[PDB]
This record gives sequence, structure tokens and C-alpha cells, in this order.
Amino acid sequence: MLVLGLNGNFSAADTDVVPQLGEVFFHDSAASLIRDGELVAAVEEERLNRIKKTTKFPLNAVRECLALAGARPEDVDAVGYYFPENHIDTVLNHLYTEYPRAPLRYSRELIRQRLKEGLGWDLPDEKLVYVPHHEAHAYSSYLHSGMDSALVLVLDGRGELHSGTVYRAEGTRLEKLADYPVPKSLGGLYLNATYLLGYGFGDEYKVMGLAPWGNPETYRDTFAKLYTLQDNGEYELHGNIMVPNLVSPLFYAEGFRPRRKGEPFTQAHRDFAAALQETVEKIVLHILEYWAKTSGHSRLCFGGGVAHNSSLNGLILKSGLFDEVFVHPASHDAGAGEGAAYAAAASLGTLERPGKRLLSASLGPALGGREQIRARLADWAPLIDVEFPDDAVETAAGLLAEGQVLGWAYGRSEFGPRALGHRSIVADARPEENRTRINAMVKKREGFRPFAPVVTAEAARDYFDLSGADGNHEFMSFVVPVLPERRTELGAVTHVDGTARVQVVSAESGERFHRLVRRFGELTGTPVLLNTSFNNNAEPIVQSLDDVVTSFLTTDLDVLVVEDCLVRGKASPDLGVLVPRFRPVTRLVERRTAGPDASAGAKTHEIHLDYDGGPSAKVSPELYELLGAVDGTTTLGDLAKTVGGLSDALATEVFALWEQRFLTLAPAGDIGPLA
Amino acid sequence: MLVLGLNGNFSAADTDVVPQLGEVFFHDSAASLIRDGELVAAVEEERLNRIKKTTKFPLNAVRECLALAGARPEDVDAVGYYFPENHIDTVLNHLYTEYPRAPLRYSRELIRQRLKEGLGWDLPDEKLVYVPHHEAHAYSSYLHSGMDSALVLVLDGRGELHSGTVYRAEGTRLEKLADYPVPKSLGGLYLNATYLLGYGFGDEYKVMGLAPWGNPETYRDTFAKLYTLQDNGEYELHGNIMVPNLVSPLFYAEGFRPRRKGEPFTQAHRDFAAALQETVEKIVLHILEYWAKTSGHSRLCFGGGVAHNSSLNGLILKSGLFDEVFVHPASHDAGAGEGAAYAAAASLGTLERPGKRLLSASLGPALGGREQIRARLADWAPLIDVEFPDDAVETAAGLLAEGQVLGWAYGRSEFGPRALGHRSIVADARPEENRTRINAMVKKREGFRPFAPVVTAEAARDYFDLSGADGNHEFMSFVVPVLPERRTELGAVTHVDGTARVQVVSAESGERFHRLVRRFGELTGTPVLLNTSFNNNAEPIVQSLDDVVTSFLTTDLDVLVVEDCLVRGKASPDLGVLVPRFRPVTRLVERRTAGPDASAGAKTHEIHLDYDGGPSAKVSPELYELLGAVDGTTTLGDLAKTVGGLSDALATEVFALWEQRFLTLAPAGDIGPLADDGT
Ligand SMILES: NC(=O)OP(=O)(O)OC[C@H]1O[C@@H](n2cnc3c(N)ncnc32)[C@H](O)[C@@H]1O
Ligand SMILES: NC(=O)OP(=O)(O)OC[C@H]1O[C@@H](n2cnc3c(N)ncnc32)[C@H](O)[C@@H]1O
Ligand SMILES: [Fe+3]
Ligand SMILES: [Fe+3]
Repeated sequence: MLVLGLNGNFSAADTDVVPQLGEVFFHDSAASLIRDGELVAAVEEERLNRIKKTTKFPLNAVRECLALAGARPEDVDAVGYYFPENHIDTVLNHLYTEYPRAPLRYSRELIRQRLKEGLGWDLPDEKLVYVPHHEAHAYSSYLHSGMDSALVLVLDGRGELHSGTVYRAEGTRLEKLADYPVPKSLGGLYLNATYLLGYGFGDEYKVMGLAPWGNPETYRDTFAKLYTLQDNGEYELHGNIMVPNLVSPLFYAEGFRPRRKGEPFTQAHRDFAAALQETVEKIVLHILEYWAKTSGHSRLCFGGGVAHNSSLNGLILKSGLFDEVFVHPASHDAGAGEGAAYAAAASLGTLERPGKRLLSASLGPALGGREQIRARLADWAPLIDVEFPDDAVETAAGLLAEGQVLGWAYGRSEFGPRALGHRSIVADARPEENRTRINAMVKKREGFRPFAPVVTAEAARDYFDLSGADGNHEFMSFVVPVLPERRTELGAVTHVDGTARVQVVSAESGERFHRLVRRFGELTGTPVLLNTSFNNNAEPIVQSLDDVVTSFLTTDLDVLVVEDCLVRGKASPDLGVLVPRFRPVTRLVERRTAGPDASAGAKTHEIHLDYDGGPSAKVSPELYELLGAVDGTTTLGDLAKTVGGLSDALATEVFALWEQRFLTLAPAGDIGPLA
Repeated sequence: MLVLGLNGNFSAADTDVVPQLGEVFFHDSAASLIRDGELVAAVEEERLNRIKKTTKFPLNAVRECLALAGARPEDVDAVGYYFPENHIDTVLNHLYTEYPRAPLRYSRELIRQRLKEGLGWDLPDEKLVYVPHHEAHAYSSYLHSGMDSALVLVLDGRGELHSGTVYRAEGTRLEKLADYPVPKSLGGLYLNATYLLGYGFGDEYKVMGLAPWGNPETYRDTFAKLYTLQDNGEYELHGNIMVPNLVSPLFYAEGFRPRRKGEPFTQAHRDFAAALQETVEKIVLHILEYWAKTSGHSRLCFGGGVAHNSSLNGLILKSGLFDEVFVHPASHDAGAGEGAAYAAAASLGTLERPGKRLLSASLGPALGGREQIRARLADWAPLIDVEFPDDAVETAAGLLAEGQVLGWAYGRSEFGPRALGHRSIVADARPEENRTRINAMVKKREGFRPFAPVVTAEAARDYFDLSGADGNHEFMSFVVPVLPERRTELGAVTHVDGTARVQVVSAESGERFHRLVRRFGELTGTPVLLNTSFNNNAEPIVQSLDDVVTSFLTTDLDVLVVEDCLVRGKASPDLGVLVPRFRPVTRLVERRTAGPDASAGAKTHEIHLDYDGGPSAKVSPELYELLGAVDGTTTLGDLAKTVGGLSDALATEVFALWEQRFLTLAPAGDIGPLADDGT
């Protein structure tokens, strides 16, 4: 029994189903593969097309999943899609009314067209199963918990008819207990409010990181006008008729002004964040307090995109409402895609479930075999120096103890948004200055942002307060208190409120990463590391060896540990040997607007990425000419001869575009099919 | 007391307040000027920036209105804006949360900035008055009716808080009797349905033209699921949580297929339009039957954008409910901008009202003085031949009797969407072939709609069943039956159900145009003309002389009558003497997309108009190089020297871009400041 789970929209690599398809129209595309009830492979399409939270059809992810399972398309017994057919088709039909040139292709036709054109796979109609959206979430969250009965709560922005659903799970059967309508959405509430802070879709966890810097009393009575807690686990959100945003009109009337890009986060902004976070904590705990005592369950599985609110989860853990809580590493819609595989399997026969609680999210493609990795690192030789230590883990522990910030890339990539020891950036957790600098210089992000620690399972209760319910900490699902007597020791990873979104690593969840942290603790006395995701501000978590090396070279990391090779940047790297390539969404434009006296204005030149919310940057006339000659095979140095050789100012301009990922720059060739 | 009324959004000429600001965010921008209670000038900004139903700040409209009144900006005593300040600022604030780079500028500061920078006018805060949206509508509709009191109904998409409002008006006082909430919007219902027909905002009038071709029984029971009529003039529209469109989910579930671009209308499409039109009629007559009985009033004024549904108006007229009905020529948001001026006057002092019922919509800028008009037509000489007949009207009527299709441009442009004898295209109303013929001449694809007839007041009741109430017909507000015995005679202007959107012209409403239609009737025996707006498919109604000549030269009209001059195009017009100028929204682009094997891919050259819904067209590498050299003064022929001369192929390419109005092409210089004609 081999079953594919699918989620996302249906756009091709280089175009969208309608032009500029909004970024929230079926986002976080992914593919998962289950075999005999076990999750054998899963990867988000963002890792492969390099578009964060992409809506494009997860073609590459399907291909990578099949290869990891050693399967052909013809081996797949069924395909589950994470929404009902009538809902996604009605939304497609709506887009087609707004875009009268788009042909009327609905989801079944588009899914089959993508699989046939992109994988040579003719999917028969009877093998495609559409699934209620919150049922898909619930299966994914519950079946990986290792529990044999539980309360299951799903809270997201919306499914087809509901923003929240409550289930009883027993054995492999789900029984719906209750639901909450779409206008009561807590995901929608959090996203509406996120927009007041100059942020957008995907930035909610940044708002969450901002909340502890604020005082929730300032705007508590304002948010109190937007919701009412009612008897027996009910609540209401109070909408308005002015604009499609629950939050902005009231806050505007009280004189709150939305933050602008590039402007500081004021104390009013921080206080706004703190009151928002308190509001959805109050509502969710109200829901759970009622359904815990009503359902009788002592164990909770929590899923849906709202379950990535690590602060909320930590509060649930400390609430005393449950004995055990489980949260999946991919509780957003990528996890619903996996749940749609289990639901499709259930619709066609008995359902097989995982045998054990999931401990590792290392489920994506790996980096390659040892031979091809070493060969590809040799292609990068004009840029990097490579060393092959006898014991890379021992060597990396020492570099960390000496204050180096390390890129760390091993085996299969993490499913879901957290880095957990396979595509990580790691540093000494003790100095508070590491937080200041890794925010400012490495990740190039806001100074208020916290950093998450990883601790060995054996030392976890020496540093963190895990009391209350038994939660699963393998995936940084829970914010927990750092013990007061350890807060000054753990300066880089203790948040302003004394908490940490902790990863507890064990020999079973991540043997190699556990050894790294254990050895570091033997050398320093502190078995705790800072662990942030391996990506710059312009990209999702790195996937391939080329992604890893590109990110290392365009961030300010000290050294890269990749499959036991230590990589350092050459003193003077030769950018000239790199072969530029367009991404499928890369565009180059020479533009004139109107000028004075209704003339044609002066020409300007720009590169941009062609998707909703994609970046753009001005380029010089010289680089515009250079980039127009890109062929995918010719090196940057040779291309540059048509404009008088790779200038130092030209190399610098190209390097800035590379850092922003407007194009692909990498040595000729590629690593080949992954061994 | 000189009061300016404003409506629309706040964008400058060349950018929008947020990029690609949606075409529905405070559209049909306009400026109106009232003086001691009289409307002295009004024009929609679309006529001046040439963007249909534009949302941009009506700066040109304000400048033109002040010039017509002989006023400085500093002479204005108050400015009224057609929405409450908190509502428009909350919408702007919402736009600013979606675009975090936009500076936080709200409506008061933006109004003051545009007026300061555009006119040197420092508007004091106390002179700016913000007005309830449906109140602005009601004042404009009622104060121009000539009525001593009336029931006043406003239906549109939405105001700040309602989609419909009912008032009793008396003297200059308005008293609100009822309202209907935003989600019950009939303007919203109609526009939602319009999208299923492959159309968009501003195409509702086309859907209404299509409805008579359809059988309303096909989808009657489907639409019945979307509304319920209730007691006491109430009704409900049944929404859905699937998508922000009331109509598409249920029709999708029943197998309906939204029409695609360039696809012809199926019978299903025709029937859909017919059931939609029936639906809105049933609901509006349900509202009006209750409020006529409850108010006891025998007179109705009807405004808001829904009041441009002239088939509905015609059915209101034929209902037994009222003795008089009045509809303003600009019942859409441009007229709310007017009504905001009245409300501001009532607020900050006493409200003076118009002396008489409005008979003419000739209220925008004129074409110019007789001498600058002849001076300017001389600049066009390499393209046209001009005659100066003794009596242009007499000549025009003869040409019309011979079968010619004329452009007709006189005086001040019409306020509101209908051409009424000042920016019109006129032809014999009798030949049914003229429908297909004239649609081809202006390159429009609305052969399924008949054109609208204009008739003299004296003959009106010889041709049209005006019975029922007394409606005002000076603005084509009512669809009325064409008398059976006259239907085959009026072949170009009679619809498949026997109806027509009639303009009745009188010596009082438009002296010149009345004389023209009268004279034509003396020569032919039929004192009825076809009258359609003077614009091709790519522009609003022409405004200036240059607009008029440009439109004449880019359509296949036989002859142009403009201010007593007879204009015809030369055989072989010399396009090279035209000076190209970018419009503020013109963009010229060379583009590379991604190619196979991750190469830099297909290279293309394009021109487009940078606004939501703006057109675009491919251009050749040679024309790209020529257009990039446009300086606003050098002629097309001289610019073309830099790429080898103006070849027949290049001139053909440019002409097609001219037809689509991607740039301005006209002789060097301009007509100069419009002459103070002494009126
Ligand atoms: N079907 C569907 O809606 O997709 P989905 O399961 O992937 O969840 C997305 C929703 O989670 C909300 N969300 C994401 N992170 C969140 C956070 N830290 N706190 C609250 N809500 C959050 C987000 O704002 C958005 O409303
Ligand atoms: N504030 C505000 O909403 O603007 P507004 O007063 O200018 O009216 C616009 C509304 O009239 C509706 N509308 C326009 N023409 C229409 C027609 N022939 N039939 C029905 N509705 C129409 C149109 O679909 C739109 O919903
Ligand atoms: Fe979801
Ligand atoms: Fe309106």
C-alpha cells in the first residue's frame, strides 16, 4: 500500500494558474509518501523551487518522494488531496471569472495534467481521493503521536467550511465532536493583526517572537472588543463591514498606525503583539478547557497552522488540562497533505498507521553519496577550501567551543519549518552577543528575534522547566521556561521573558546531532547549542549541496560542516568560474515611464522574480547586457567579456544579486542523481 | 457661495496611492462646482486623463471647473467629499497594511497635498466637509428634480454603512426612512453576476443590453435560491463562505460555464443575463411598492449607480406606483461628488438649491473659441480637409438623410455616461443594418444591443409609449416601448422586445441638437436619429478638439461636424507630422523571461498603460527604439529618421497603437487656454 499525499495549488514552474496568483491561494505546497502506514518521504516544494511557502504544484516534491521510496509513479496505489473537490474547484472557478482568458481547467484535470506532463504518469480518476481539510490535519497530527486515543484539535485559517475542528481519535478512527465556523478563525485573526506590524503571510511567528517584549495590558481592553468568551467552550469574534480585516478598523479608530517597512518596532508595536498573543491564548485555552472535561481525554494532539504558535503550545503544556500533548513538525498545510494520504488509504481499505511516535523530521532528499559530494565540492574549489577531518563531529564541537558559527548540513532535510540538526546553523548558546550578531550579521534580521536552543535529552531538565504535561520536544513545538538559575549561563537562547523554544535531541531522534551537542557540553560544561535554520533572509531552508554552499558563501558563517567535510571560503574567491542560470521565475526588464513634458523618461533596468510578493532590484546597464546573454552553460567570467571583463564593481553587483537569489550561480555541471 | 464637490481616490497622474490600486477603490473620480446653489460646472476625471471610470484624484477636473466659473482656487468657500472621513481613512489604512512601504497619508492630508501641489491652493482644514455617501447621492438626485418633495431611493454597491437608503425630501431637507445593509447590495449582486459573463466593472450596461435576448425562465429558480422577498419591503440575499461572489458558487454547482474572452454569447449566457435582470427588477419593485404605500408619496427620485439600469427605470415608470420619476444624468459616484457639495453647503451655512429641473448635462469644458478651433484644425491640415458651410446643421441633416454616419461635437461635454448631442455619433435610425455597420465603424462588439434613439419633444409620443408616470427623458434614463406600428420603421434603435432607451430633446434641453433632429425629420419624415457616444472601444467620451479629431481619424466615421466645421480625412493622411507624447501612465518595456535550460529566454518589446486593467501591446524592435526617443516635441516623422524613415509598415504599427491610445499623437503645440467666450 503506497499512497501519495498532495497539497497546494496547480501552477507550473514559470507561470501561475492565473497571473500573479495571490500567495495565500493554497500555499505551502508539498508531497508526502506513505507505505504500509509509515511516512517514508516528505518534502515541501519551497525547498526545491526556492520560493518560500510556494503555491506552485509540488511536482519536484513528488519526484523526490518517489526516488526516496525507490518507487515508480505506476507503483502508487492512491493519491490524496487535502481539500474537497467542490471547494477547490469553486475557488478556481472564482479566479476564472476574474480572469476571463484563463481556460476552465478544474483541479482533477490540472492534477492529472501536471502528473502526466511532469512525471509521465497517467493517474486514473479512481485513484484520486479528495479529503476534508481538517480531517487531513487530524490524521497527520494523531497518527504520528504514538497514542491510541486522544482529543484532536485542529485550528487553522480555514478548511472548506470551518476554521476549527475537534475530534475524538481511537485506534485509527476519528469521530468529529465539534467545529467552529470560518468567521471565527483564529488563524485569520492572527494574520489580520500581523498586517498591522508591517508584516505579511508567513510572518506570524515573528509577531510571536515580538510579543514577550511587549506589555499585554496596553491594548487588552481594545482586543476585548473583538472577541467574547461564551459558556460551554464557545466564543465569538466581532467582525465589521468596513474592510476585510477584523483588527485594523478598531485600532485605527484608537489612533494605532500600522508599522511601515524598514521602520523600528516601537513599544506600541510590541504591546500590540503581546495583547494579540494573549488574546489567542485566552481563546484556545477556553476551547481546550471545555473539550478536555467534556470529551474526557487526558491526551491532546494539536494541529493546523495555529499549532505552530510555540508560545501557545507551551501554555497548553503548563495548563494542567492534559497529561500528554503531541504536535507534528509540519502542522501547517504541508502536514494536511500527508494526512490526505492516510485518509485516501482509509477510503480504499483498512488504514495502516505508524508503529511509533515520530521522533525525526529528517524526511526530505539527502545531499548525496560521499563520492558525488566530494566530486561536487571539487567543482567549487575556486571558491572554497575543504578539509577532511578524521572526526568531523569532534572537530565541529571544538570549533563551536572556540566561538565559531557553523553551518551544519547532514542527510535528509527537515519536513516542516524548524531546523533540527540536518540543515542548521549552530553556535555557542552562552554569550548574549551571539544573539545580537547572528541576528544582525548572519541571518540579517530584526534585533528582537529570539534564538532557539538544542539540549541533550539527558541534560534537558538541568536547564529547562518541562513540568506539567509530557510534551514532545523533538521538533521545537513548545516554548518552555529556562530555569532561573540557568538564564545568565544561556545568554543567547533565553528570551526576554525567560523562555526558550527548546529542541530536546536524543540518540534516537538525531544520533549525530546529539553527539555534537553532548561533546560540546563535555568540552564546555554546557550541553546546549543555539540552533537556527540554515537559510538567509531570501530563501527557505537550504536543500541541495549547491544550496548549502551558496548559502554558506553568501552569509557570514565561519565554517561549513557538510557530510563530514569542513568547508571555508577562500580568501579571494573566483566568482568568474560560476555559471549563471535563470530561475523559472527570473525576469529582466528595461523600462521607461513618462518623463518631463510628456517625454519618454530615462531608461532604468531591473531584475525581478515573477510571483506574487516576489522581490525586485535595480541593475546597471552593464549587468543588464551581461545577464541578457545568460545561456546556462557559459561562465560569468566569459559572459562578462562582452561588457569589458568581470570588473570588481561588476563582480560585487552580481554577488549582491546572488545573495538575494535573483538567479542561480553555481559551478558548471551538477551533482547528478542522488545516490 | 462657491462650493466644490469631490469624489474618487487620491492617486497622482503617473502612479497610484498603492501599486495597481484596484479599479473599484473609489472610481469615477470627478469634480463639480456649485455657486449660490446652482451647478455651474461638472466633469469626470476620465474625460481629462482618458482612463475610463478612473480612480485617480480629479485634479484636472477641479482645474477645469474653476476655469469655467472664472474662479481662483482661493475663491472656493468649501469642499465636500462624498464619504465620511473615518470610512475612507479606514479603507486607506487597510490598503496601507497590505502595502507596508506606502507612507501613511490619510484623506485630509492627501486632498490638501494634491490641491497644494497641483493648484498652489492651501486648503484650510475648516473648509473641508465629509459627507455620508448616500446623502450625497440623494441631494444630487433630488435637488435637480424640480420637485417640491419626493420619495428618494438610493441603490448602489455600497456607501459607508449601507447598500441602499430611502429618504423623504421636502424643500431642502432630507429625512432618512430606511436603509439596507452592505451584504444585501444589488449593485454588488449585479456586478458579481456580470463577471460570469466574461465582463467586469463598468460592463453592467452591456449585460442589461443582453438580457432581452434571453429567456428568464431558465435560471429563474436558480436565482430564487439567492434571494428571498420578505414582509415590509425587506429582502435577503443568501451569501456563502466559499468565495467573495454571491452568484458563482451556485451556478458553478449547476454546470454553468463563465464565458471566456473572445467567446460568443451562448443561449445559456443570454438566459443568465435575462434572469439576473429579472431578479433585480423584482427586488427593487418590492422595495418601491412598500415605500410608495408607506410614505404615501406620488413622486420618486432614484439615484446611486443602480439607477443607470434604464430597463429597471422603465419598469418603475410603467408600474402604477408613482406619478413622477426623476433620474439624474450622473447617478453614479460622479453625482455623489456633486451632492457632496450641496451637503457641505448645508453643513457650513445655508443650502441654496437649483431654480429649475435639470434639462441639460452639457457641463464640462467646451471645445474652445471659434478662432482657436480654426487655428487648431489648421495644425491638423496634413491629415484632414475642412469645410465651413453656411449652416452646418442644415448640411449635417442632409448628409444624415443621405446615409452618412457623423461625429457631432459641440460646446460643453456631457456629465455622466450618456452622450446627448455634445459628444455624439449620429445616424439615420431607420436601417437595421446600421447596428452592425456602426459597431464596426467604432470597433465595438455590441451588435446585440440596439443604439439609442433621440427624438424631438414634439414627435416623441408619435413613436414611443411614454405612458404611466411622467419621467424625465432628457438623459436616456428610461427604457420605453416603441409603438408597434413604428417598430419596423425604427430598425436601428428597437430592441428584440420592442423597447428603446429614448432621449427626448427639446429646444430647452439642447437647442442645436433639437434643430438637427427636427430638420432631419422634415427631410425624411422620421424625426428620430440614432445617438451613441463619441468614443472608440479604448477611451471614454472625447473631451477636447484634439480628442475629437483623434477619435474621428482612428474610426471609420464618414464625416465630423465640430462647432460648424465639416471635417473629413484626407486620402493618405500624413501621420509623420504628429508629435508623440507619453501619457503619464505610458510604459515602454524590453523584457526577458526565463528560457529552456535556465537560459535568459524570450526577448520581447511592449507598451502598456500602468493602471489596474490597463491595456498592453507588443511592439517591434524598431518601434521600441523610436518610442524610446520620444521627447514631447519632435514629430513622429523626424523621430522615425533615426530608424530609417517612417515606412508604411512603421506607420501602420504606430496607427494601431494610436487606435488603442497607448500614447498621445497630435500636431505640435496645443489649442491653448480655452477662450473666455463671454458666457
Ligand atoms: N488551511 C489553512 O488556513 O492553512 P494552514 O493550516 O497552513 O494555517 C494557516 C493559518 O495558520 C495561521 N498561523 C500560522 N502561524 C501562526 C501562529 N504562530 N500563531 C497563530 N496563527 C498562526 C496563519 O495565520 C494562517 O491563518
Ligand atoms: N458607491 C458605489 O458603489 O458606486 P456607484 O454609486 O457609482 O454604483 C456602482 C454600482 O452600480 C452598479 N451598477 C452600475 N450599473 C448598473 C446596472 N446597469 N445595473 C445594475 N447595477 C449597476 C455597479 O455594479 C456597482 O455595484
Ligand atoms: Fe490548514
Ligand atoms: Fe455610490
